[PDB]
Amino acid sequence: EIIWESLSVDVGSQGNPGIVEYKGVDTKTGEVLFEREPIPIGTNNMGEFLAIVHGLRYLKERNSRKPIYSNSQTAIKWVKDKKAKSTLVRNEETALIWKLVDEAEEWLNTHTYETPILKWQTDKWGEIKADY
DNA sequence: GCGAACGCG
DNA sequence: GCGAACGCG
Ligand SMILES: CCOCCOCCOCCO
Repeated sequence: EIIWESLSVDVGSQGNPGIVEYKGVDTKTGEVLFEREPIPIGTNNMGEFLAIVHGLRYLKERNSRKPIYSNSQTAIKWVKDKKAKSTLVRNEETALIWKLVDEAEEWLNTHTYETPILKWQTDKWGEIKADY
């Protein structure tokens, strides 16, 4: 069950696809540790993907040993694969999110990390803390 | 809508 | 064995 000294992340979208953001919070406190400026077009899974990787980079900067919780099978897998498999068309209106996703892929393939990435078990625990 | 997890040849 | 037909915001 829950490791409380941990960071939780979640994505939110106005439309899917649409404007997406994300945040990370302290799983115990609910303290908002970071939040990303709105991105004009993205998907839920892209947003999540950026969120996990932001967290990874947040924690590593700080030499944290805390784990990250995510409720996304997909984003978790993409992170473990160091490869994002989004179906989102690449055009003028999606270049920003795709630049962001590629760079985070790049980061994952050019760096190591200690952080355990753990499934937030929603049926048992409720809404992950980082939900909007 | 996003992406992962039965029937054919 | 291969390809078509859940959890979360
Ligand atoms: C300026 C406060 O430091 C925040 C550290 O987080 C850095 C995250 O880097 C961007 C990851 O995509």
